[PDB]
Amino acid sequence: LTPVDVITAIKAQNAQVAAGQLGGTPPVKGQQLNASIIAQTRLTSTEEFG
Amino acid sequence: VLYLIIVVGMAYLFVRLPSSFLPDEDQGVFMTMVQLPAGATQERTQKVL
Amino acid sequence: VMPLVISTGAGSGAQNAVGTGVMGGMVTATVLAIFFVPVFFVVVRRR
Repeated sequence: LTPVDVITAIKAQNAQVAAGQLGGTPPVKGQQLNASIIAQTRLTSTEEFG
Repeated sequence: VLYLIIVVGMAYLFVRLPSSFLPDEDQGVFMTMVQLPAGATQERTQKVL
Repeated sequence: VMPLVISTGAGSGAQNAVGTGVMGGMVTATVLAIFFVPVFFVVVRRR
């Protein structure tokens, strides 16, 4: 392994992703849900980084 | 001495008289708001409006 | 301020408040001070 690989991995699997909404605009007639979506959250504990 | 009580009634009045800052005037244009339960859709609020 | 005290048009509240607050003070300030200030003057001069 190389330090560049470590940096690439830590960049890749510790990130923030914007997904969107379920039932966004413009909608189709006959819709009744306007929830949001959560995709990925930054790591918090040291074990997760481990 | 009678004039004396003319003073004290003033205090009695000061309790009766409430306090505000600025009256509400007739501007001729007003507003109305509509708020719906969470998770609703645009069609429902459009129909209500 | 007689027209002010009786108004229903635009900006009526402010003129109503000002007119009433002034006239109510003045009606008693003109009808009672004449019969009161001589007594006050003689009392304050005696002591």
